[PDB]
Amino acid sequence: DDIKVAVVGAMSGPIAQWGDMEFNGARQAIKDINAKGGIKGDKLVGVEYDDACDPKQAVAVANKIVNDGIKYVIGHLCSSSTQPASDIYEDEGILMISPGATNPELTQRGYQHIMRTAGLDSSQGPTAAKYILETVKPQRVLIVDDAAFMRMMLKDIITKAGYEVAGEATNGREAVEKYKELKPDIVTMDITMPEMNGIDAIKEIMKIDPNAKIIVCSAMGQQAMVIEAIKAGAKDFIVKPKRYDQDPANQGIVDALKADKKDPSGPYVWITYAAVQSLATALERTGSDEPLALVKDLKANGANTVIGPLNWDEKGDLKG
Repeated sequence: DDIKVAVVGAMSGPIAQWGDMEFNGARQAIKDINAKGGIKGDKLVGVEYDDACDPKQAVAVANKIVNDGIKYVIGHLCSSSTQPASDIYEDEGILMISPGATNPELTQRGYQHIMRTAGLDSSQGPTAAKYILETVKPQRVLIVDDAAFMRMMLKDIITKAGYEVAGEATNGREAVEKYKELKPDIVTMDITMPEMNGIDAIKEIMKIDPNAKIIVCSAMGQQAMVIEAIKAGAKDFIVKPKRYDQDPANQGIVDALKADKKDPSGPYVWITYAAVQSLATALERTGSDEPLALVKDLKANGANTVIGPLNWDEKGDLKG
């Protein structure tokens, strides 16, 4: 009667600090769901795997999950690990909901067992630090952000991982002055506040260097400005999500994570929690064990989660 659910992420390697978030949220969601009666009396059982956000290790984990007979997978955490694993899950008829894969090719191959609770509106994750360690090689970074605490947080993460902080800028004017003086290999630029004038700063940098690598960070609702940044020459964009830990409806989970001395501010805590809730919603609403029926139910009816009401299109991507 037990319902085994695989949870796959990075328990080791460079992406480990965000994998800790994923497993913390997944564990708490399974605990909370079982304390509410599980799935009509049936107990959810989490089976945790470590792919180290490595493509080869992720394929071994996917084969291990297939040999275990597990039908539902929450994962993986990184795009380059979730993509080859999703081929195996789709071939074996295994449901897979990823809380971290944001590559576009994941949901553009007609796969009917693949979903995700991340990457809304082509966003490349909630944090720029993880995107940097996962996508780009160690090089000289120019951090452009008005908030000084956001710069020190990003600086500490990439410096420990072998990256170099060439300089820091607080507004769009200084960002151009710093790009002239330092000529960095990559630029991260938060364009949330209007005083930054990020779009104008991108164009001014593009005039100096047409091959500039600029990664922009934005907030919810700034979709139109994000397209202008990419049109101006930006390579990719990060959308900072709403602080779900500050939602008063989520206070009980915040309290539960704090009692375990776990940081509840991480976005992957709630994105992974939402993925578990979505699977539990489909299992309870349909009363079916078939992954295809569960995915079809979620695409038709959605689910209420700790990150808000979720809905998916026919390809498995979030909509709204």
